[PDB]
Amino acid sequence: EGVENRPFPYLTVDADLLSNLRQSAAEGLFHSFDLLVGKDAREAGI
Amino acid sequence: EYRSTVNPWASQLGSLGDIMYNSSYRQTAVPGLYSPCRAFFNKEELLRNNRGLYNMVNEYSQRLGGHPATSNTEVQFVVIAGTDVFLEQPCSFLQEAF
Amino acid sequence: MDLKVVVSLLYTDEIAKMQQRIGCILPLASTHGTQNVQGLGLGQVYSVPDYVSMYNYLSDCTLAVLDEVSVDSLILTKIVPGQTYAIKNKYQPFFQWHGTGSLSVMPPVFGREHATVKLDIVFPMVLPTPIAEEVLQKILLFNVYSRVVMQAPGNADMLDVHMHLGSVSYLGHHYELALPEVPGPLGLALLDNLSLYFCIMVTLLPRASMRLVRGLNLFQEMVPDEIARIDLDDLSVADDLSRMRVMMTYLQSLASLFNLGPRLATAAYSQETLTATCWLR
Amino acid sequence: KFEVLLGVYTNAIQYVRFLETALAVSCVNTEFKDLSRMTDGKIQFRISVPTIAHGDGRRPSKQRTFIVVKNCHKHHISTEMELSMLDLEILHSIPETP
Amino acid sequence: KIHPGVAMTVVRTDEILSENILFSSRASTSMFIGTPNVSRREARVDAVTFEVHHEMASIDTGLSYSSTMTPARVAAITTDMGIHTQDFFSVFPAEAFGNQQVNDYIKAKVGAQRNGTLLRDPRTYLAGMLCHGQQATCEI
Amino acid sequence: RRRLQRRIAGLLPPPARRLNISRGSEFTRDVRGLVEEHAQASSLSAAAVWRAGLLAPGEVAVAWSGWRPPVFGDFLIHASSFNNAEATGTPLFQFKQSDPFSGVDAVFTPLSLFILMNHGRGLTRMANLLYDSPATLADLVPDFGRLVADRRFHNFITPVGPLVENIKSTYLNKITTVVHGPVVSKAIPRSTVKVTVPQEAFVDLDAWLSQPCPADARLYVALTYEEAGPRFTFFQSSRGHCQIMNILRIYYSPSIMHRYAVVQPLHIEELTFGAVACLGTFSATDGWRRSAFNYRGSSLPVVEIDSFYSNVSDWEVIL
Repeated sequence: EGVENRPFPYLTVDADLLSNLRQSAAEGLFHSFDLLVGKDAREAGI
Repeated sequence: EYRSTVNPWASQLGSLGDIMYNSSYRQTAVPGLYSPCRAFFNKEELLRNNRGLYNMVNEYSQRLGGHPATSNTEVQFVVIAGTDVFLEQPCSFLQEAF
Repeated sequence: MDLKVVVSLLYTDEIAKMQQRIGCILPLASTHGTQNVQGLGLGQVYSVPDYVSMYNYLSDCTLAVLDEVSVDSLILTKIVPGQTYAIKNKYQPFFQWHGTGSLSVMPPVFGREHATVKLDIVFPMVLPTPIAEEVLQKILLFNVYSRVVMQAPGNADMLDVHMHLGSVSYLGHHYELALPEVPGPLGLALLDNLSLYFCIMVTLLPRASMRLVRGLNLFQEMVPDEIARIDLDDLSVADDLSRMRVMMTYLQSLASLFNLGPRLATAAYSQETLTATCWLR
Repeated sequence: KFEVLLGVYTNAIQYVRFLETALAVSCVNTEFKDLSRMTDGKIQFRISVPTIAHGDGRRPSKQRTFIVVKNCHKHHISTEMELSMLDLEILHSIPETP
Repeated sequence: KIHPGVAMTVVRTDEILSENILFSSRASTSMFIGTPNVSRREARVDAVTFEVHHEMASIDTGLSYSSTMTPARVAAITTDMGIHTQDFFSVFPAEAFGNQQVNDYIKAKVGAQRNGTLLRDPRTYLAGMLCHGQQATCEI
Repeated sequence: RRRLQRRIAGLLPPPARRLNISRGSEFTRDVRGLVEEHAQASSLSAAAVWRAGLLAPGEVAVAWSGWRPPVFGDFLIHASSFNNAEATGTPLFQFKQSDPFSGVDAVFTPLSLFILMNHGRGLTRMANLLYDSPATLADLVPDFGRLVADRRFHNFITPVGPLVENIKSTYLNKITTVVHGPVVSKAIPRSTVKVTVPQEAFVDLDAWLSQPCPADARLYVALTYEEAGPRFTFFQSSRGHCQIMNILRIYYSPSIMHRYAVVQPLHIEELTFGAVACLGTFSATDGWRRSAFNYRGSSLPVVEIDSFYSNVSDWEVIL
């Protein structure tokens, strides 16, 4: 909802930013996010 | 759960409290006074925070989210300037008086 | 550009009286570099005074907002229609200016001693345009309602014409006007012929309002009453022509004077420092 | 009998830098010389979530991946200083007098 | 001082001037400090007026909250937690009773129209628009 | 006598009004000095300030050309009265409030001023979409229906020129309007602002008549009192004010009959039928190019006056 999904080279940081994420996206801390479960969790077509 | 209200003269939708205190606050009102009951009686404020928890925590600190009083005056007025007026307020966050 | 005007002539009280009026404007005789004492405004025209000659002199010659006062010189800057200026309301009839209001330079009706510096530098009253037309109505109708009670005291009550004509209320500010109670008959005062110009305008008007609808529709004949419409129809043609010419001149000149003349236009007033960013318009 | 003056003092306005104070620990800075050109900034996180394999019969969440972006803010500040024209007509001249 | 048939329940509000503690973790946001720009914005014949500009653009580089702000100590309380009930004759000055002589009797028996100088927030009013501190407006 | 020669040596040279060129492809130093205009903003360092010529007295020159700088108006307004998603070049209308020391102003977009005209009885979709509550606009004016009835609404609204800069403030918004002068934007990259007036309110008067081609076609506003409420029509005309009042009486002659027919002027203050004022001059060749104003889901057609010179005047009554 305001997010693009391109096959970017994603820099691999080491932060613990998984903690309280699936509950934080449900309440709406993030203004715009895309949840990709299953086949959508892919480095998309160029 | 053993009763519906402790008074029906203000808790009802069209009661006496919703006669005299449930008024939609506007910045250009002709009295301009500050009523501390308007945080408890506004239907537009009791349903203002029905959005999710983190999106209430976000709008709690980011702005003067609802009904502040003017400090350093003689009588309490509701603010219109808001430039140097920084204050936080839990009474609109949780809707309970002490 | 060069905009300063250095008029050469003060002792300590006259200097200190000039310092209280160091920001307000005054009219200049000529748009030249070095001028003399007489060249400053309203000393040769307001010393019996009338509003029409002061208005003609004020719209005729150029104006200048003064800057500094020396022991012998008065360094003052003329105002041109090009660029913008900063003026201050340091006038003794105090009217609160607001932002983006047309300021009018009207000659002093509130007395000579209110706005003068007797060294005689007579400054003009710079007050906003709705207050200008309101005070002009409330001095003009006061002169009319004083002449009719010097003529016939049973017509108008003096206590009736001082409740309305002694109070101006623009934007909540209530102002009281210093009005002459004894103007004296046969003129000899301020506003004495402008109140007499209006009466010649009003008298020849129903003789001329019928003259155009006879000469030249149905909508224009319903809003007046019938009696003023069908009034005479028979007058001497040369006398009617003379009355028409005098009526037209005293219509056009009076209307150009009811336009307030030299009209400044402020943008940002600041009552913390009493300055208004104005320009000529 | 004279009027001595025993000194004419003034305060030295010490410079304050943002990178000299310790508020700059909480944010990493960058001199971006053309910021007014920028109309929208964006930073994009991709959080590939792991999952526990369960032996009890439950609806199993597959390989999830959150794509949350964060849009930049824009803060434009401006004060207003004044300078007399008499302090500029001398600045744009050349003097031959002490 | 006899009881009426009703029982009023007052509500006040109290300003508590606190002294807060702002924590903010290291390298939370990532600001983009632009360059300062001066712009002439008022050129009158007496004094030209410059308006310098500056633009920054912060962006948070974390996902959860990375700052917190608790009060530490009460510096003072500013409102007298007392009894100043606001009057509805200032809040609703258009409402009135039938008779005028009962109106100016009720407004004389209660403390009606005690002050009318300020009907809006004082800060908004320009320059030159009660000996105690800010009075907490009670509300029955 | 040589010091005075050195003084006049800086005061002699006028701006180059003409320049005999040989080729345009060479782009010489002289034609570059002819075309170059000094900027009103630069980076805050001594080199860029000295090269922009900001410290020069009266005008900008690195160290009279027809270019006068604009004078800006700064208005602290209620943030609920103004919508921040309006266009940059839109004319605003300050209401002279009745309270003596109010520090908050009351400005009005022609969309914001429209829902004063409606409530009490296209644009109305957009004017009701921008302002979800007209009751917070109806109490900015203390007595709107009273002031309209005795025909004193025109001398209480003064136009304050088009908007240029609007900082999005939360409680007490501050807006910047060019109250006189060249309507040019204030921004770090300087760009052009176009005066946006809504199309169903803007009525052209050169085409309503339908060989002398003048240079400047002035823009007029017209607060006129009708039976359905007052109206705000924006007139574009190439002729002077003495011509615009006569042609406005000619244009509104049926509406005077309508207002005399549907109500009767039983009082003396109902005689005035509106008043007009000049909002400023723009070029007649490229003016009033139509565009759109796209809000969230609806778009009203808008007319966009480019290269506007705001110069407002007092109201001239139409009768």
